[PDB]
Amino acid sequence: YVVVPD
Amino acid sequence: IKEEHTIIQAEFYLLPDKRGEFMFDFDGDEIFHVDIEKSETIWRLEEFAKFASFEAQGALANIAVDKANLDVMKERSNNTPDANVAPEVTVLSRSPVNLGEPNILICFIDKFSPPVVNVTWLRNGRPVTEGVSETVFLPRDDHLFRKFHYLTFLPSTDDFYDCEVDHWGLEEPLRKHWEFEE
Amino acid sequence: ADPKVIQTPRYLVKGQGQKAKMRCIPEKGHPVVFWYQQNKNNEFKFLINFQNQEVLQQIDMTEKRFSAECPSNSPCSLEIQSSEAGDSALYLCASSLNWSQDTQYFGPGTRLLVLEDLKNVFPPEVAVFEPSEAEISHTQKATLVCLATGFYPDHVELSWWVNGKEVHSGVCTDPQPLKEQPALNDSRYALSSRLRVSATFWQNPRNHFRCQVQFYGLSENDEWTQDRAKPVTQIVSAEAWGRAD
Amino acid sequence: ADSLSFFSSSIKRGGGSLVPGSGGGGSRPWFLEYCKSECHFYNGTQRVRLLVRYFYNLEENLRFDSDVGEFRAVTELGRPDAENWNSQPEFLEQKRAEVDTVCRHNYEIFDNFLVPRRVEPTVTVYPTKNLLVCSVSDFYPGNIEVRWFRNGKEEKTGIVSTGLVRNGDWTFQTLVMLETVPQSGEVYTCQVEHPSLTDPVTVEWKA
Amino acid sequence: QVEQSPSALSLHEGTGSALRCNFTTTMRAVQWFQQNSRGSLINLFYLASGTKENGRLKSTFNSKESYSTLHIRDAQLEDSGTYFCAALRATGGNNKLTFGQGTVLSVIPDIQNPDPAVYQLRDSKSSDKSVCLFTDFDSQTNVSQSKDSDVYITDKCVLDMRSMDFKSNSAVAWSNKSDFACANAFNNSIIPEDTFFPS
Ligand SMILES: *[C@@H]1O[C@H](CO[C@@H]2O[C@@H](C)[C@@H](O)[C@@H](O)[C@@H]2O)[C@@H](O)[C@H](O)[C@H]1NC(C)=O
Ligand SMILES: *[C@@H]1O[C@H](CO[C@@H]2O[C@@H](C)[C@@H](O)[C@@H](O)[C@@H]2O)[C@@H](O)[C@H](O)[C@H]1NC(C)=O
Ligand SMILES: *[C@@H]1O[C@H](CO)[C@@H](O)[C@H](O)[C@H]1NC(C)=O
Ligand SMILES: *[C@@H]1O[C@H](CO)[C@@H](O)[C@H](O)[C@H]1NC(C)=O
Repeated sequence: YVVVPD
Repeated sequence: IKEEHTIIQAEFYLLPDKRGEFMFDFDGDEIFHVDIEKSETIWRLEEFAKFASFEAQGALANIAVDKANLDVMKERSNNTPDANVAPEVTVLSRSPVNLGEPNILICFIDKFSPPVVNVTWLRNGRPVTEGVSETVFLPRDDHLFRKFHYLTFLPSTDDFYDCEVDHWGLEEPLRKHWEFEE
Repeated sequence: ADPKVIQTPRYLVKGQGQKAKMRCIPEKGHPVVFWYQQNKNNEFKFLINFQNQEVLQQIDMTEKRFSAECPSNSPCSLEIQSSEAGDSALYLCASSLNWSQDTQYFGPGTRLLVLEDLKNVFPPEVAVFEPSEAEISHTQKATLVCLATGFYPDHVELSWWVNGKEVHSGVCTDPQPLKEQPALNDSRYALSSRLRVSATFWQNPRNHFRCQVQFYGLSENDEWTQDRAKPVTQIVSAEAWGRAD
Repeated sequence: ADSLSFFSSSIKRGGGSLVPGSGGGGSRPWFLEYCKSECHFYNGTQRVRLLVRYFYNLEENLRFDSDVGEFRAVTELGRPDAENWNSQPEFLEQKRAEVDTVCRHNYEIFDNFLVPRRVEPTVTVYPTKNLLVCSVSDFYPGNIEVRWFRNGKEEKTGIVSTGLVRNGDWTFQTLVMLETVPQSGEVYTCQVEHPSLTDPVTVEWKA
Repeated sequence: QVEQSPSALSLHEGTGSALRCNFTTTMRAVQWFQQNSRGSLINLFYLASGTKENGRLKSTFNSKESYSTLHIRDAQLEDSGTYFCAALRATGGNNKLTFGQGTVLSVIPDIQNPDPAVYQLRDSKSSDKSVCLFTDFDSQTNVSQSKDSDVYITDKCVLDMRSMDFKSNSAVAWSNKSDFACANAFNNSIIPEDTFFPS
């Protein structure tokens, strides 16, 4: 996965 | 007056290399590509960063979906493997060659697929890993790819150069020669 | 033909530090699942999305504080590892037929409330109030009133049952409970509801009316170390029979 | 500065396979899922066409043409994706809108720096071995005209050119060469016209 | 968050109004929801462009001008709820819906023949306990909350006897105190002067 912002 | 332009978002995922690519193209030149591993936008010219931005994590999501779509295509087709497209390789200078005047040798790899190559610059028969740059796999109008490899050099009559390209469509890695002629 | 997303439990109460697990069944055939967090200010915070069994995107809070799964043999699940009072929100699950190209269909959500401790959780007391002779002779209609009081939190479902079948016509329930004492932050709640029938229908002693309040509270695994009865998930009902005069 | 919009990937569904080829060799097979989303600006954002093209290995199998409004199979390998995605009305509505939400959106951003980009050509003329070489290098955009003149009369035969050469770094170059046998006093002129030039650049060579 | 207005909307039964959402960037598409009292989001529209019509609802999306509207006509009681727009950022890498602030819509029930009255209801389990029912008043009447702390007053609430095509408002008041009577139960609010107070 990718840790996306906010 | 008329403004005629083509802007292309090109992306792929490749097995068994497990390698993806995401790039924008403008009239045949790269605007940027996303470093899939580091999730950052890599602008082809540094000055492009002042005028545009792209949320690179959007490309990472696309590659994940493309990765799963590729598994679907692999299940859908079961054709006998028998086709690689060997590349065209051209070596040429970026500018008119003047002795003692810094220039750039261009190794133009063209009309090939799959998008995987191994390129080595050779100055006087030995590899050169310094002052070399390289583009990602650029799209063509058709189904094939092209790629640029660059070598900064100082023109002289004592030196010769070779760009060696290795590709699965080649029975033997081909090297294209280059040496200064006035 | 409308896609339906299932979510259990409808309500959930937990103490700080406990795990809070919520489940979601996406629409059959939908490969993409989303989890949102809706607080009382109607603010929606995206938590995580799935492509089949694989997480694609999630925010930092979800990765560090949550455990999410969408296996093929089991419903999707979202679990807070150590619940905090700030985790109190409506947890929405949405599914879609495609990654970003179609409607996201949302489930009923899980109303999660995280309290400091579970010492002040109380079930409701239910009472049914029979119609008056004055309303019957004046309007030829009869109104029953149900009161659910003393419960905490406001995790209840009230329903009317006439002769064993749940009815919805002639029913209206308060959209939100009132506090029995607004000065207390953990104030127990009260909820009213009315069922209005014709006068002749109330004048049949064979007709049976029941007000049922489903309360959402502690589970059997929840540890309870007090003297009073354990305020578990339970149904508390009050009933009345038809009357004539 | 302003953020670019992009085409978001669509999910393909499996379950069906086609009768048998393609893709590498037996000793080294490979598999390529390749997609090009092309925004075609025939006159800026006045006339815009979206053409999405799907490739598997060496075979283009699926297209979305905004003039069609739906996905169309190019080969049988792409038909399941067309039938799946055309059965999703909201997808099709969203796809048709991308001439505006992606193509025209990104053009207005690129119109600030990519469209007006101009690099002036460098023009050099030198003989070889005969062969008169007119070197035109380091220019952008690609639209250029390089003409050889002999005594002011345009030479239309004996021209040997490399054509437009793309350097890959947003510069172009070309070599336009003239095969002439030069009489004494003959004036050879290479003329270059380019959008970066208000007036044609002229380089002369006398025999 | 998407800018949405109005934040609240009170609509008489059978009338129309419109909601609007302003976007600060290009959106791929916009969804419209109706979150009912149960808290479940009901899908109303999916718009990538143009205008769609769904029953008494109607919605438009303009991507270039970056706004979307929702029109309600012939308002019915079931239309009540909190309405939300939600859109995908075409420039956003995060694949997620961005929600508007929301519009709290209340549908004023149209009461044809008002019959304001306050009745006393005895508890089925005990004649000691009792409640007061202010019922059949028209929708203009507002029910004020309790100031006597030990008395409890619920807000007004409209039930629909569908088989008889009859709608009515009602509010409930009760107390543990002995001084409390139904005659002064709703004294804190302005009940109609012709309110039927039975014997
Ligand atoms: C082409 O259209 C022009 C309109 O101006 C355009 O405005 C937007 C769409 C920008 O993309 C900008 O590049 C364009 O110039 C007309 O002025 C022009 O006459 C038209 N030309 C033809 C050949 O149709
Ligand atoms: C949405 O925005 C609309 C656009 O009109 C704006 O008017 C003034 C205030 C300037 O900001 C101008 O640049 C805009 O075109 C408004 O008319 C409308 O009131 C706004 N509505 C909501 C719900 O945000
Ligand atoms: C593909 O071909 C191979 C060899 O012919 C065979 O073993 C395999 O079962 C085939 N796969 C499918 C899905 O038919
Ligand atoms: C590519 O070829 C060069 C030249 O033979 C060699 O030095 C290098 O190890 C090769 N790299 C890969 C990844 O094949």
